[PDB]
Amino acid sequence: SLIIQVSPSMDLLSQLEVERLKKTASSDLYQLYRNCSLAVLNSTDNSKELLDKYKNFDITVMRRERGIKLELANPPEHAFVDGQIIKGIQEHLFSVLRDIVYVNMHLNATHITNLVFGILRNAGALIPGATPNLVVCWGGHSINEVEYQYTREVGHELGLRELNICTGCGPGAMEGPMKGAAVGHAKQRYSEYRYLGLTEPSIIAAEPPNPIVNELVIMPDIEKRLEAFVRMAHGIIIFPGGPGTAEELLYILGIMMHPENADQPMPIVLTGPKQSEAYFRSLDKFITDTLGEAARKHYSIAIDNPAEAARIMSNAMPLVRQHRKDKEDAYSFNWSLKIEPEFQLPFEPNHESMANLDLHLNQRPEVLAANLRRAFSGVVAGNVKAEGIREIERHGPFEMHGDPVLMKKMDQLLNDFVAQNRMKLPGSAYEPCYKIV
Amino acid sequence: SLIIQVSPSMDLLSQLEVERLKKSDLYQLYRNCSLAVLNSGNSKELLDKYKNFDITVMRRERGIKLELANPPEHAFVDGQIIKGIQEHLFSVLRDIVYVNMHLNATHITNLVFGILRNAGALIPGATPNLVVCWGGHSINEVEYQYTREVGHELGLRELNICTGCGPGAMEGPMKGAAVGHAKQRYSEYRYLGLTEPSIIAAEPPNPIVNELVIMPDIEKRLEAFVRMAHGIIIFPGGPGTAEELLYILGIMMHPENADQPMPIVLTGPKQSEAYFRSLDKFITDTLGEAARKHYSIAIDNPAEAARIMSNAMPLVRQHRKDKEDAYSFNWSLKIEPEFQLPFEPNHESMANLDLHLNQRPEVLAANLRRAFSGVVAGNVKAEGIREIERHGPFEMHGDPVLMKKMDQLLNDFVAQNRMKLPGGSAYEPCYKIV
Amino acid sequence: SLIIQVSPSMDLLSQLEVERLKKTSDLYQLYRNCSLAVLNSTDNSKELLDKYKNFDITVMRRERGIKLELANPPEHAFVDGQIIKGIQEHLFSVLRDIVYVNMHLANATHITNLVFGILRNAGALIPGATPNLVVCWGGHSINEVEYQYTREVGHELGLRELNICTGCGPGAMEGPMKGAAVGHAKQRYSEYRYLGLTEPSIIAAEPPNPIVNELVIMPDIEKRLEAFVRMAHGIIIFPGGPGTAEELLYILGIMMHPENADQPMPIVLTGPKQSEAYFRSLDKFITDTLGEAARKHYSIAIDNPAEAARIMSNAMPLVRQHRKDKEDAYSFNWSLKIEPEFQLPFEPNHESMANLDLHLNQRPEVLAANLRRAFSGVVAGNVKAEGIREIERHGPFEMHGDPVLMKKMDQLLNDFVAQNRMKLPGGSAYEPCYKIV
Amino acid sequence: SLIIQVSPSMDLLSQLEVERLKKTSSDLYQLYRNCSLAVLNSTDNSKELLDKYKNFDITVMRRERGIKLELANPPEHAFVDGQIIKGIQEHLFSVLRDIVYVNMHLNATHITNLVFGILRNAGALIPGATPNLVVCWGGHSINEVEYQYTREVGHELGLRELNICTGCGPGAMEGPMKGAAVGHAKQRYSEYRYLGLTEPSIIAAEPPNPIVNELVIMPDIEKRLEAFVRMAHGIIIFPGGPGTAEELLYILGIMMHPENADQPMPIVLTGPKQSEAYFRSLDKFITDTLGEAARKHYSIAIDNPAEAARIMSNAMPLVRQHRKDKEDAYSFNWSLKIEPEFQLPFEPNHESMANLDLHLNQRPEVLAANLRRAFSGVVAGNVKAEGIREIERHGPFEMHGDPVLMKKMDQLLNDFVAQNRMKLPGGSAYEPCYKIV
Repeated sequence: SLIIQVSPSMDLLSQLEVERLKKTASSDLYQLYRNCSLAVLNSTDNSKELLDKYKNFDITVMRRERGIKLELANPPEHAFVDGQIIKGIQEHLFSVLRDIVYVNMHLNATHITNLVFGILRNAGALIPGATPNLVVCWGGHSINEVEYQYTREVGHELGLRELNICTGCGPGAMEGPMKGAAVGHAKQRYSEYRYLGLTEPSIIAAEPPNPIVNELVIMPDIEKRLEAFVRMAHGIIIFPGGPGTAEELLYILGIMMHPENADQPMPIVLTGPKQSEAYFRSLDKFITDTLGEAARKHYSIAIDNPAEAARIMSNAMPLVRQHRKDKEDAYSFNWSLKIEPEFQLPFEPNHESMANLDLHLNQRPEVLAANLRRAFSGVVAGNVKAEGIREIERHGPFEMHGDPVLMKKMDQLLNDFVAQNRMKLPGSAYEPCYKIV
Repeated sequence: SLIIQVSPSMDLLSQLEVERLKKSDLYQLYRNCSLAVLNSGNSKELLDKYKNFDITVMRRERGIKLELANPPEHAFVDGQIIKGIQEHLFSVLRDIVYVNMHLNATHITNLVFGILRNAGALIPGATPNLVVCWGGHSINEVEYQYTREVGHELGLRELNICTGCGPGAMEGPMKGAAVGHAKQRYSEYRYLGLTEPSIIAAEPPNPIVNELVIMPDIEKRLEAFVRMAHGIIIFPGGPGTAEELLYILGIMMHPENADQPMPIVLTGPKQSEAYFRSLDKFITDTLGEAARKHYSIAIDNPAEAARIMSNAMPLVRQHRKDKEDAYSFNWSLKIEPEFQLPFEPNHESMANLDLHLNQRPEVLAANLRRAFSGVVAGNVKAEGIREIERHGPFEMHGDPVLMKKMDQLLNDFVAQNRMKLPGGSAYEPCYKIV
Repeated sequence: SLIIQVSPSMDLLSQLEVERLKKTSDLYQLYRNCSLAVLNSTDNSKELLDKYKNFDITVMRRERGIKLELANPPEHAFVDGQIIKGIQEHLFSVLRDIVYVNMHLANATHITNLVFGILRNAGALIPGATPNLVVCWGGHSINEVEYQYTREVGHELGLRELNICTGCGPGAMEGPMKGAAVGHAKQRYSEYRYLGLTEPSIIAAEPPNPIVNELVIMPDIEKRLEAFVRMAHGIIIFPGGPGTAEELLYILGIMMHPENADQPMPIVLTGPKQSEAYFRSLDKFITDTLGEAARKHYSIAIDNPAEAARIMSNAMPLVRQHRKDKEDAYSFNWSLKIEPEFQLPFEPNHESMANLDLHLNQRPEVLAANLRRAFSGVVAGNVKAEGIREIERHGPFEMHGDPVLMKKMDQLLNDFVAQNRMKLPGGSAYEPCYKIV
Repeated sequence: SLIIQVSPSMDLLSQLEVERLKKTSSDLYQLYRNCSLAVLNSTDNSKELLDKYKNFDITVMRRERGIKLELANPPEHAFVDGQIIKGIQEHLFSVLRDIVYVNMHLNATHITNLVFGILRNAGALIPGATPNLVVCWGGHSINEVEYQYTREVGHELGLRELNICTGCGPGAMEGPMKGAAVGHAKQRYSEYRYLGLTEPSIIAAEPPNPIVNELVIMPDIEKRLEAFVRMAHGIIIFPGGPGTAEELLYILGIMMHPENADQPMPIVLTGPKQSEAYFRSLDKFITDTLGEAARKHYSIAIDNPAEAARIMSNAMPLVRQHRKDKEDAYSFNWSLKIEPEFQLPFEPNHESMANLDLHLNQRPEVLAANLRRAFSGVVAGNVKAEGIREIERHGPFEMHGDPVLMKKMDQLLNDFVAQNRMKLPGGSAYEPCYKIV
């Protein structure tokens, strides 16, 4: 077979740290690490049937004289420019290894936040000396040219303002802002730029990191990745997207409506091009019809104005600075943010647990947000997660019930995603993994 | 007034160096060059727009401070001058000072060398990786997207970019390369922009240019290009790009340059095939079939253009050592004084151009170069535009076979919108072919 | 109190890592004492502490990480009212290492991996660095001729682009580094590393000079010993007292093990002309007790600084290739065999010093291991607070064994007393913490 | 010949810049060769140092990465284990850089502007840097106690983040930089600057130590002197011979200009305890010749290295405010008034020494400027090759004047002789190059 060697950015490892990543009987670790490493070599589509395409891929970790070398059997050939692996992709492979190893060397509420902290610290993601300048960007993996161009323009304007970018991984509004920021930073001579990509193992093949990401972090699960986003964020920019972006929006809004979070200054701007006005009218209406009028104080909307969204982020930075100091908190990690256990407790989407969601309009707005967060994660899981497609493939779409006022508003929004092509990367038509009862 | 202080890269200057820049001809050139870099975003009626602008060089405790009176407001993001634009201001000041503190063939080349070395543009220990990118300032979106794609592909191969200044193909590649370099983790990227005082207002440097150099004239800029180049990529363009093409092919056809390995790739999107078929034909119709060994054409393949440059870099390395030459400056390349002698285009000197097909191909190249620079001057240079206001178009004559071909090519530039950036009135020719 | 604030290399810390270091806490007292030792960079007792009873240190987790509030710090840590920047760095190194050890008390394999873990966490193990680390060993209490000699050897190491790993304190612990500061400056070696390894029970007796740019605090004497020999690419030993003899018997015992026969690392004993009779007596000590087979592991180089350094320098490619052959790291010698008689933590007290097997019918490695322990007791009785307390209320440590081994040891200990190697010379004469039966 | 190649910090050069230092332009090569030889020779203080290395030559080669130098039979003490000390390598390119600049750029304003231009080309004038440069003057030939003192002051300057500008050579020219290497390392001052200024006629007598990281070759003595005082933010003067007296008389003659009365730069004369009588005598010589008015411009500090360094350090904010007040550079003191008598190059032969006006009925600034030239001639007659050649065939330089002055100068020179300051002790005994009438 074809064998490539990869040389190292990264620490020495012990035999203890590394023996767990041998192909072995009655452990799942190697295949987790292999799949994550495979995904990184594949920056095509959004299904996890790419594991069927590269079934003869394998990876070996070697402890040698200058640290770790990796040997790749049959890697995807589009990792390669002129027979050599793009240096960014090389670095992602070591980020994979670093984070898988950390987490497995380190197997309630304080415990979870502390683990999220530890992972991020081990990754080098929390820079002690840094002034607040980190903007989390959220938006669709499946987006048209006009929306993509708009994300690039916003990225550009953040770049000019010496701001850094944290996103998820994948195509669309996950790579657009970094590409624009590449230009904006170079205009502004900002050499210390950071493009942070946060992923987890069940999502990573579906949405592989761009090699422009210069700090990849693999979180253990979706909820810990979401906690990482909101604890590192200094501002939040939200683009148009499908159910993944909705999940992320409802996560932060459930958090922000807590009374303890009322002096948390973190700006959220929903932003899009002129043609996303109808998307944003519909989305704003959904939020206020479900979570109440109270939610609207936590965000603002900017249509057709990249510089404004980025100006808002930029202007808010001294606010974030002052507030961290008032709380005796760190700049780089928001300890003082109150996240309730209903946002922290891992949700494994199957038919049973999708049914058992209390999606009724007589809850606390926070707990309802926590529930719809879970709802939208199940939609994601049924679409893109290899385990989650299997449960649809044997037992049909996930069954979902509640207040019919909410249920019909949810179904309209979900169908909007289908109609605007937000569910899937386009190339046959989408069939729901969901069923609203 | 609106008064901005800019602090500094920039060396200390003496009183002797500074005194000459006090607000006769030297202040104006310096002011106008500095106005140009503040106005990033193709005529020189941009002087009228900011008539109340002034600049003061102050010698202070840590070096040079600059005071701007009424600078253009699009240099500013949120009340602060873009840092790249600040660096351009000091690059302007560096180069005006150097040229004025110093000022045949060996004299001219050593001046060109000295300017570049003073600018820090000649990095002694660097391996060959510099691609010169030529192309139109006035190009469509498909052509523009193509330039940024090639730039991307050059970034991924760890190659650097030298270009002229301005919009269009002058900014595209750099912007693609920003992404490509970032993916490739290439932190030591170099985006060289070369300009001269007579064109800088019409074609201002993008703030993404991180090495701006100002040459004293067009001919010394063209020499700077070809002595620094390790390869050349040429996109579709107008008369300025044609000038540069004919400059290089003229040079490359000299027998003493037969061992010069420098690759030249003419490249463009699918839709540019007719452009290149027509341009390639013009080239072999004028210079001969002997011209074709000095370039190739790569249509609709950005990776191929960049692979050709990348593959050539060890060959450039070996050739420079074979000649006992520098990596960063090609001293060994032969430039005859017909390519070096500064051409001042006016009504008189345009009509006195010798443009006949009964000529040595290198002399015809050097003469066609002057013709196309003439067109450029009448379109973009303030003194050129003023001369067409006063006297009408530059007249050109010669072999009527050559005259028909030139006219067709010029007419192609007009019809493909290559003469003039959109949004004014229609282009009217600054040339008339007799 | 005189509050001096020390501003923040040093990572963000959680509250959980930090809370045990409040004044109530045996951990705080340890942290305080290490921090004060570091602030007190001209005697070798730990009634050093009793000069500074009103000293305390508060850790504050703030916006850019840890700040330190010092209450009444030693005033020779200051130059014109500002704390020396090297001492500031040492304060954070202390914090880092005490935190790391305390967060990791969860068995030969456990010892080595902890030592690996501490060093890697400290930044002491550089991936990608080729072998250039010389461990320098010698007495803390030496004369000017001996001192200038270590400084000359230091200069010769520096010219050859070699780095220095040593213990902390005065005398031969600072000499080499001061010499190498000149040597490295001539050679333009800006990436110089001067490593100082210590542990909490000895740090107050032998405080790190500010010139040490990589201070590491190991949890005990034995783990410092392992760190020395796992990191060393060469070893230079100057004349010294019981501490230097302990270290010498540590390494000779390791290197005589038959599994360690291929290990290429040089050991050079070296001193000025006047130290010939010191080495004549110590070479005789070693060969009478351990064997003629001990002698093949070290050489002796009197009065040639450039030759000691040259032996180190010429050994580097040999050490380089050997590590490659073993698929071993350059920076950490995993393959070296350290048997558990060199790892087992020895708490010197009256009972344990009595139980030592010093009989000349042993395996020569195990005799080396017991002589190691014997010499650590002498050190502990002299300069360590808890060993001083044992000596105060029970009298001197009592050792027995083969009567002409014991007469050779009594002679060698008496040489140390005569040469003022036991203790930096105070008003009263040295009284032995040891009696040989 | 043994050919050693030196690879290229330093620019590309043209054929035109290089052609002139081909061996045949004929004068220029021999000057360039001698400067490069001196640099490789970092033993004694004659200029029969060129007679030992008659087969040495140097060839400049324009190559692919800039300049390569081919050394034919270089001195072996430029080498450590068969490789040239990188400090010395950098020194060869400094020589080349400066020889080229001066000879490509061939009254009062033009001399200052060339001094400036040389310094700026060398990289010696740093934009953005605040005042921290201490000029150190002192003997080339000094005992161990005076040497150790200079190292201690150097250390104390180092601890205060001050940089050092000095002459080249042994003695008080190397002492401070070696102490500072340690003091800068304690304070983590990695951006340390050790400037050594020299000129072609003195370089072989007094070669740079490889510890000097910024070597500048000036075209003559007077231009070196101007470079010192224009860059200085403070001045320390140790005991020394005629060359240090020369520099003392330079600075004191400058500082007694009424236009210089506001210049805040401190001058501290400093020495070990045993040099008290030396300073007693020199203080008397200065106040007798120049007046009580000379004494307000310096102080004497005996046996306190820290106080000498403290005076320098505390004066920096005063120097800073003053350069702001005169709208002058931090790095280069344009505003300092230097009269042409201090600028005008003196060439010591027998006629110019005899034509010196040396009469105690003078303007103190005129008398200082003349005594400057007198001492320069003693230095030239001692160490300069063309100076020694004048006395080898016409006998000692003759000086005459006010017989009170002439006996004071006689006594001071005889003190230099008695204290071994004229010549490094261990050749033949010193025979005076001067006769006082």
